[PDB]
Amino acid sequence: RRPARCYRYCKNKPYPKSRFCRGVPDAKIRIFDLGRKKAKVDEFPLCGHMVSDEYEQLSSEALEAARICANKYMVKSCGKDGFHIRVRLHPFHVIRINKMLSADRLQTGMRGAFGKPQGTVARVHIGQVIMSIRTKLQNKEHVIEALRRAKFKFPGRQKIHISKKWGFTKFNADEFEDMVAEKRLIPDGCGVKYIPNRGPLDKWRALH
Amino acid sequence: TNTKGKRRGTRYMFSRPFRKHGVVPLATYMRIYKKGDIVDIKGMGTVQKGMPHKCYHGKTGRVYNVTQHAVGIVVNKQVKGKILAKRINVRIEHIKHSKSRDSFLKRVKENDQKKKEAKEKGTWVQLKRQPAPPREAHFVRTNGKEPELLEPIPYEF
Amino acid sequence: AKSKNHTTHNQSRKWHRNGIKKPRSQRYESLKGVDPKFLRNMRFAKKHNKKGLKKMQAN
Amino acid sequence: VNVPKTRRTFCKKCGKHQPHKVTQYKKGKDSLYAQGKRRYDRKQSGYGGQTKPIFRKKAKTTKKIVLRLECVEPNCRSKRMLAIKRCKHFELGGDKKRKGQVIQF
RNA sequence: GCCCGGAUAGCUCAGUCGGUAGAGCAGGGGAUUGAAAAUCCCCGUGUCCUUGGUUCGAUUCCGAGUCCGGGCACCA
RNA sequence: GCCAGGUGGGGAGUUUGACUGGGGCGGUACACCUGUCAAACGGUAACGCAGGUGUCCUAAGGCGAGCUCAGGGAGGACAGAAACCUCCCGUGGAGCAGAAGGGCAAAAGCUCGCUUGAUCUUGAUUUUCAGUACGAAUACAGACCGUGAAAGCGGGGCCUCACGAUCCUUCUGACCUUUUGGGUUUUAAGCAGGAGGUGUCAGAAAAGUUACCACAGGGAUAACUGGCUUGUGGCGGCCAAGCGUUCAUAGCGACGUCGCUUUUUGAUCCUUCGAUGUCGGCUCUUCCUAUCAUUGUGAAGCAGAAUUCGCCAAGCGUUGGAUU
RNA sequence: CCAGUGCUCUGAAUGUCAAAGUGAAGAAAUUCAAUGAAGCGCGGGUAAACGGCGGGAGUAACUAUGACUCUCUUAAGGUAG
RNA sequence: AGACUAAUCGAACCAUCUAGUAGCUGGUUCCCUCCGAAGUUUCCCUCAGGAUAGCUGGCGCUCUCGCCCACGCAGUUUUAUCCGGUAAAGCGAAUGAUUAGAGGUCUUGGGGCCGAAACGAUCUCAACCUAUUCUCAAACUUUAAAUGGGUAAGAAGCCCGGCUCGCUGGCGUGGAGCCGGGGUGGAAUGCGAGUGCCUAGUGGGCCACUUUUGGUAAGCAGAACUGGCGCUGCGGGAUGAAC
RNA sequence: GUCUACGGCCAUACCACCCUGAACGCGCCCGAUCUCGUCUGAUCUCGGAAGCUAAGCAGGGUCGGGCCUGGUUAGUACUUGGAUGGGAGACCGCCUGGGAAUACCGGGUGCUGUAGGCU
Ligand SMILES: [Mg+2]
Ligand SMILES: [Mg+2]
Ligand SMILES: [Mg+2]
Ligand SMILES: [Mg+2]
Ligand SMILES: [Mg+2]
Ligand SMILES: [Mg+2]
Ligand SMILES: [Mg+2]
Ligand SMILES: [Mg+2]
Ligand SMILES: [Mg+2]
Ligand SMILES: [Mg+2]
Ligand SMILES: [Mg+2]
Ligand SMILES: [Mg+2]
Ligand SMILES: [Mg+2]
Ligand SMILES: [Mg+2]
Ligand SMILES: [Mg+2]
Ligand SMILES: [Mg+2]
Ligand SMILES: [Mg+2]
Ligand SMILES: [Mg+2]
Ligand SMILES: [Mg+2]
Ligand SMILES: [Mg+2]
Ligand SMILES: [Mg+2]
Ligand SMILES: [Mg+2]
Ligand SMILES: [Mg+2]
Ligand SMILES: [Mg+2]
Ligand SMILES: [Mg+2]
Ligand SMILES: [Mg+2]
Ligand SMILES: [Mg+2]
Ligand SMILES: [Mg+2]
Ligand SMILES: [Mg+2]
Ligand SMILES: [Mg+2]
Ligand SMILES: [Mg+2]
Ligand SMILES: [Mg+2]
Ligand SMILES: [Mg+2]
Ligand SMILES: [Mg+2]
Ligand SMILES: [Mg+2]
Ligand SMILES: [Mg+2]
Ligand SMILES: [Mg+2]
Ligand SMILES: [Mg+2]
Ligand SMILES: [Mg+2]
Ligand SMILES: [Mg+2]
Ligand SMILES: [Mg+2]
Ligand SMILES: [Mg+2]
Ligand SMILES: [Mg+2]
Ligand SMILES: [Mg+2]
Ligand SMILES: [Mg+2]
Ligand SMILES: [Mg+2]
Ligand SMILES: [Mg+2]
Ligand SMILES: [Mg+2]
Ligand SMILES: [Mg+2]
Ligand SMILES: [Mg+2]
Ligand SMILES: [Zn+2]
Repeated sequence: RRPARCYRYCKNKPYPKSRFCRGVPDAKIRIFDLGRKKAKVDEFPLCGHMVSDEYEQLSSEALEAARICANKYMVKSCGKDGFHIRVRLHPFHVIRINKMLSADRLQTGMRGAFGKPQGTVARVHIGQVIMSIRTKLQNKEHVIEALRRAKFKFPGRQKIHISKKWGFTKFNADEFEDMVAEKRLIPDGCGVKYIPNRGPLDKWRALH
Repeated sequence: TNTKGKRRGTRYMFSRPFRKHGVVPLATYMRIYKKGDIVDIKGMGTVQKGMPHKCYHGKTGRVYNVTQHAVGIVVNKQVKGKILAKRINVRIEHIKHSKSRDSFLKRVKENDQKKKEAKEKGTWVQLKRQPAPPREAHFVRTNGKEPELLEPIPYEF
Repeated sequence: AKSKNHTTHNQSRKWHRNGIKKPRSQRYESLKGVDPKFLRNMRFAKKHNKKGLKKMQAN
Repeated sequence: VNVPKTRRTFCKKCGKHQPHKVTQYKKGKDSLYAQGKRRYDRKQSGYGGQTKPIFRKKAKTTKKIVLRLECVEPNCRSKRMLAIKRCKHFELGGDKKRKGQVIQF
């Protein structure tokens, strides 16, 4: 388990877990949502997420220790059942270790220099979401103090932008309540099905 | 070491594009190929007899030979030091006309007719193409209304 | 005995020393590689240009 | 492969398709007093040992099954040869197959 | 760390021949013996190591690993 | 005495492949295909990655005509996770011998019906290319045909690989040429096209050790130093779940992450092969501080005692022996 | 320990085996056959000749270790020491 | 002990053959003027070398510009016109990975109770389907740029007329070929072009902006495009092969 | 205005579900002695008109799905050329030109050639 300082800058083309690689073990993370998974749309209006700043990799284990510490502060300070935290960065990018000292010089040099796989990492662009947390409107200082305990644990440097949208639906939070009740939008669990007015007319008759 | 063979880089070049897998549309065969024509070469994955080669895809050559259901071309292919005149034998489906000469032969027909009229009335014609000159001293209008003022946007993320 | 294998570094500069000479213009294109039945018509067509016509065409 | 005993193929005397018998090509016994056999034996008789290189490094396992064709139709009888591609096993005239048939081992 | 070999019954072996599951041993119910050992009649059982392609069919032919046991880790 | 056949490292003459992050052991990247890398023409390397091949086919070749595939649903004696029939939906999710890539629907697939175009011959061109060859392929052209009502379609396998010079041998071909003073015949020599091989695959006939070694040389090529790099080793830093009777942080610290160092090592081959004398100890000198003790301080879960945690800090110290 | 590789003994009992020699055909060169010395092949002997000498499993009233029982297997399975 | 055999031994000494061979080291003697590169392709028992192209030099030859438009050419644009599948983008478009909920109820795997007690039925846990949803692909793509690659920009063209043909054929038709006649002016820009012989040297390369594969990384290993060091001084970077 | 036979462009012309369809015509249909073919006249072939547009087909409709076409998305994403421009690096800004793609929104929904038939 090598230091993550070296596998940090994006250098190689993506080499994902698929039909031809096959040897890489499981990711460090398995799950992505931690608070009230079952939440309605109207319960958690605001959202606060972590804007990436660099063009780097994140190690897969950096995701795991971050959502632990982000979960641990929410359950202390907004309690249980009062948030919803989604990791929006799946690690597919598989890296390689060229294991040596196998300690003697009487085996092989840099000859067969392709790597057998070791673990997955995750890529990052500039201006890309890592963890979104949608909360009650009162948790606004807490969402800052939750993610600041995660920002000390990712590599590099990237900031926290409490967004402008309603929760995890893509629509503007200023227009969401104005418009869900009147017509068109119909709430669906965590997300919201947007409806058009280009469908068959029994879509419209099924409403009202 | 690149496995120096025939038709090796052609996952995408002899691939028929999309939604047009099917028969060759039979106006592909009923085009009239006289000698001396200038025709272009596009490979077809569908007719596996007479596809040219991968290094002649898209090049423009000249018809020299015509047979029952193929056509010989003379083609200016490039090698290491110099550029060669080669003879390819391509079936008809991997041929189409080049509209470069069609717009050229319409450029001839206009220039003949202007030459007819220049003798007719005695006006000098200038059918020779000059390149696009710099613009003329035009005279814009701003009737009554003021120009819209533009200043840059603020930054909000 | 390890070496370098293949590079076209400095091959652009060698080819264009004398220049890419384009053959492009010549007249009466060479007449090999022609469809032979066509040529088994045309050589006959030439030998009766001489014999077949004096008086018809010249007059 | 299986190629049938009889086969109707172009004969080169009387300019036609005629039937032929596919008979197997054999090497035939070589000749003493042939040209290279005499030259190799004049070269051999001496205190010099082996002079022309014999070949020890065999790599191919297959011979091209080549075919005598005798014209069955009489008075022409012009034997000629042909080749099939390389192959490991070859039977001439038996057991052509069935499609609609169970194997039953 | 590379190069080579194998998984079948409760153990040890077959047959690996792509159409039967076999051989011995122990266990089980008989008979012989007043009672056992041994002898005689008998039967009982295989996630054919795991997983998938090959075939009509896999226990066989290939690929992949879970491991066991080899042969090598040499010149300074 | 001479001829023949055995034995014959006793004696003689030669050979010990090449590529290679030194060699060697390994492996074939040594011929040839497929996808990628390749930076939207073509070309383009590594012991770069994934894979294949030295075969198989009288039909899987040829032509016509018929039909349409995998998969799912609803149904129907024993019948069920699977038999058979029937209907519906079914754009390729099946099939086309095997590596993949393309291509394919009254078809290149399935079944059937006649079949040998897998035959005879002279060029031209495409491919690899030095614009030479083998191999392979495309258009033709002269024949003899197959199939089909016919236009047509076919000179092997839908395409991209599936193979091989001279010299020698062997065989076939003309009612053929030369067999040496002229003839007759046998044998031989030729002309033309098919085979028998060179897989190190544009084609040598081939084992081992040298520490008893020898010469030509190389820092184009190792083992020692020095340099670049710092995985690994070593040292620290940030965040705080915990531990610490209570107490996140006096003393520690999981999960994570950022650095330094050249005393281990590894990796690289730049310097040295007309040599830089390459382990350890002994003797002696200086320096570094990342401080073991000392001088002066700070902090504790510091009462004193002993300890431990940091600070300015190299001035001075860091021994005596048994084993190797 | 005679499997191996060696040496050696004996046999027309029997597969191979070159010249010469003989028979048949051919105008002759040549072509073919029959016959078959040593050696090889086949049978025996020898290890104070080169040399070679196993691995599993279950098992005793504390548990342990295993005389014992089993199985694959070799030319033979390291006895004395 | 591979010892000793005239200071010579894992084959003495002496003279000849012998000036043996070497793809391997070292040297290769006067000036000036002009021109001035390569480390690449293919094949070779090829890998420290050659062969061949490429690159270089020399010697010529055949021509044209010296006077409302020239001839020809090109690492260039312009105007037309086809070709590509990389960036980017997309996956609620295929193929392939993939997270989370809500609705819908044929389907069995499990329970809570009616219990002789029954598919006579109550709430189900899971899967299924539909519509969303998070995130990705060198060996996936509908879409699809920049840079790019080919050709075209007239007298070799264009038109009219007439003969030949043994090929084609309802057709005096198809198409080539030949003969005669009629009008030069068909984008910008720059230039003098065309062509043959012989042949040395070379066939160990290296660095830099961007693009890149193997590596943790390298004053590392392998490439593409262009320039340079080499082959080259001078002014700047204190000094230095490349800035 | 339409339709058949042969067709070129190959979904603006398919798909689902539905409404209308005068006259020719396209069809279904009644039938198997010949011609021809299957287990069966269902398919194929063969000879005719007792019936009908219910089906094919043709037209139109669906706040239709697809398809085609144009906006928004966006001068963004990337990008040739340039710099003693920034930054330790990651990568970024600028000058110089070229410049997309989807969610999302609006609009289309066969056009025809040759012969021949119907009002
Ligand atoms: Mg080289
Ligand atoms: Mg002799
Ligand atoms: Mg094994
Ligand atoms: Mg066992
Ligand atoms: Mg010897
Ligand atoms: Mg070597
Ligand atoms: Mg390319
Ligand atoms: Mg390119
Ligand atoms: Mg498929
Ligand atoms: Mg497949
Ligand atoms: Mg068919
Ligand atoms: Mg012919
Ligand atoms: Mg004579
Ligand atoms: Mg070779
Ligand atoms: Mg030797
Ligand atoms: Mg050097
Ligand atoms: Mg470390
Ligand atoms: Mg070194
Ligand atoms: Mg060096
Ligand atoms: Mg180097
Ligand atoms: Mg013996
Ligand atoms: Mg005799
Ligand atoms: Mg015990
Ligand atoms: Mg003992
Ligand atoms: Mg000795
Ligand atoms: Mg001496
Ligand atoms: Mg010696
Ligand atoms: Mg000399
Ligand atoms: Mg002399
Ligand atoms: Mg000498
Ligand atoms: Mg000069
Ligand atoms: Mg070389
Ligand atoms: Mg040298
Ligand atoms: Mg010159
Ligand atoms: Mg590509
Ligand atoms: Mg991309
Ligand atoms: Mg040269
Ligand atoms: Mg390098
Ligand atoms: Mg030099
Ligand atoms: Mg220069
Ligand atoms: Mg310079
Ligand atoms: Mg200077
Ligand atoms: Mg400086
Ligand atoms: Mg300097
Ligand atoms: Mg009927
Ligand atoms: Mg009947
Ligand atoms: Mg109707
Ligand atoms: Mg009705
Ligand atoms: Mg309508
Ligand atoms: Mg629509
Ligand atoms: Zn004959």
